[PDB]
Amino acid sequence: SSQIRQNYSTDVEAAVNSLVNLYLQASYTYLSLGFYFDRDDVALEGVSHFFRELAEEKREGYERLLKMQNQRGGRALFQDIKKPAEDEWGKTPDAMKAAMALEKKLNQALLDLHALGSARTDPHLCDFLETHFLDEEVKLIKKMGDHLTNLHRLGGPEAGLGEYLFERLTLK
Amino acid sequence: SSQIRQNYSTDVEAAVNSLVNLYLQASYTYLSLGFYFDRDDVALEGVSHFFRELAEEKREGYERLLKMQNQRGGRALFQDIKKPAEDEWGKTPDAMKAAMALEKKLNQALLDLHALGSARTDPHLCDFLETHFLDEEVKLIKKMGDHLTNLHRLGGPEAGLGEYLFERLTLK
Amino acid sequence: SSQIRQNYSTDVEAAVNSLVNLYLQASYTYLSLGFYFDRDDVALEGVSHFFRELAEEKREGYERLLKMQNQRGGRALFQDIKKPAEDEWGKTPDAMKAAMALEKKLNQALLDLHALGSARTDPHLCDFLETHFLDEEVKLIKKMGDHLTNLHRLGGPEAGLGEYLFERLTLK
Amino acid sequence: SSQIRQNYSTDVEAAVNSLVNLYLQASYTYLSLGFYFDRDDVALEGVSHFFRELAEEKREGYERLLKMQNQRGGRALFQDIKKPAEDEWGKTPDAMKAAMALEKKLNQALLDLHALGSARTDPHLCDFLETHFLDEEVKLIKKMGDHLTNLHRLGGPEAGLGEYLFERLTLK
Repeated sequence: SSQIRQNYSTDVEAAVNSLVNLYLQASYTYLSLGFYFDRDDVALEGVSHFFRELAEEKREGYERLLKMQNQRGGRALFQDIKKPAEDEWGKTPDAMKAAMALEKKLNQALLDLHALGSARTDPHLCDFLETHFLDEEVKLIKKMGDHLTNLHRLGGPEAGLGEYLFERLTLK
Repeated sequence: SSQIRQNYSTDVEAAVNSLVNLYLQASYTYLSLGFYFDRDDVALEGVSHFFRELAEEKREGYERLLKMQNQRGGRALFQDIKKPAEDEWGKTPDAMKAAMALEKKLNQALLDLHALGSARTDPHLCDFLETHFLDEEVKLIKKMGDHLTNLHRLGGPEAGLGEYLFERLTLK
Repeated sequence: SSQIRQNYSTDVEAAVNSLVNLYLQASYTYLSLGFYFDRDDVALEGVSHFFRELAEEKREGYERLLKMQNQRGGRALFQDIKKPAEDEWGKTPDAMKAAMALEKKLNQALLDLHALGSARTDPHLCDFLETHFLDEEVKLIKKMGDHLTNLHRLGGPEAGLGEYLFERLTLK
Repeated sequence: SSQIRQNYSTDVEAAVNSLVNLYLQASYTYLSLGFYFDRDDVALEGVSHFFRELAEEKREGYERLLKMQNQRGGRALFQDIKKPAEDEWGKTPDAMKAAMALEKKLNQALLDLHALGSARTDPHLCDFLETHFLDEEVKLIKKMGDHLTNLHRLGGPEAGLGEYLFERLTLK
């Protein structure tokens, strides 16, 4: 089919399309989180801005995945981007838990894709995910673990005060 | 009658004078809030500065309305600027509620004036309110909703602590 | 209900959620187009870049609609972003024609939302769409009509030499 | 024997020498292409420049491989650089096909060497090829596929007009 396609299996192409849809779902979930934390009755500009940046980073994710899909002579196959798991994300700890669960799911899908690249003997896929993704998600899951631990120390009956101090002093 | 006055009804002129008096009452209410929060027994330089800026923004409001009133060949019919509703504004949440109620009243008077401009077929009034006022009030009522939500999560038995964290970390 | 929400009907909120989903589908369709024109067997860097710009401008669109949805005390409700209607976009005229059809649909949904804002007497919605969207679409549908007229003018016994010169000299 | 040599098999050393000879043949083929497209009866200075830059990039390639061969305590063994496959490269599509086939052969030799490095458990070889070669060849085979697709759209009876417009507007 493609003239440039070399050592790029149908499984890796399909798993890259599946991962693109997953980064689109994640970017859309971080869009939903990012605008939920900007609701007037949620009002956490730093938590909004944090997920607005994660929506951008997951977009740089699907865009660089699609750039690689094209560089490998794969076809970008676009499935429906399913709606985010919640329309109301609860408090900042609950949303940061959902964000971590999502990012650990993306990191799982990357690790599954890297395992598939290793099984299909695709060095360029392995390099590309190692270069742009596996360290990005590990740094970001660490960052959200730092956030979750701070949000947990800021828990208790004082959680409203703690949620505010988290947003004002950790989130820019 | 005025030589420049075109398509500018007596109702729109009178409702612009009524709205000018409302923005004057609003600046005067934000003057009262701004200096109430600078009282030694209230002592919130950031809440004071917030309402001091709103007194200025409502003053640009009545000044823009008076600029437009004169640009349309209307007459600026001034009236008593009635005293602000409270002599003492209570706590920062209570004051921010009175402020958001005042901006929702001003936004109602803009929306009523825009409905009157639509009924009297006055495009320039509609443009002027849309350009200079309706977005300013919607942004500001959003900003006050954000403040009220933060002041609400900062409520409970720690309310004195939360009230001053709100001031230093939001209003700076 | 929201504390800040004033003069913002459930119909306008729902039509803004519908238009957000439509601007999301539009950005995702421009993602499909943008990465389709970067396929090795399509290879039109300026047509890919043109639809990457439209994906970015439709992303500014749904993000700005969501910022407004929040500023009005509306709740952003997120639906599935339906798959982008094609994975194979034909030649540049076929794609530019699908893009202009999408943008005339998206401008229709804006004009319908503005008609709904006019019917619900919502000046701030009218202002917001007029300021940020109705001129965005008219400039962009004009630009795509200009592109389609040039692509049709460049239609011929090859089509592909004209299509290359379109990408090289208009989209550059 | 080398004092620094660690975890660097005789197969990987010999396959790095074989790959150096392929990058030397590739530079020599891009020298032949580069000077053929500057030939007076060919006269495509942008196509000549494109193959000169590829002769340089494949030289940066064998020089990196030789620097790495030395860093690993391997011995650079130099074989004859076989003559490049044609004296006459034909039209720009024919030459770009010979180039894209040559980069697919060079990328195959990288992938074979990476498979050998993985089989010999050589992480530094894998890192080195991933860092400096596998992405360079994938980007370059993509770039040549983009060139070929433009050169095919610029094909048909128009032929020489398309060959000129390719060189003038893609290879500026």
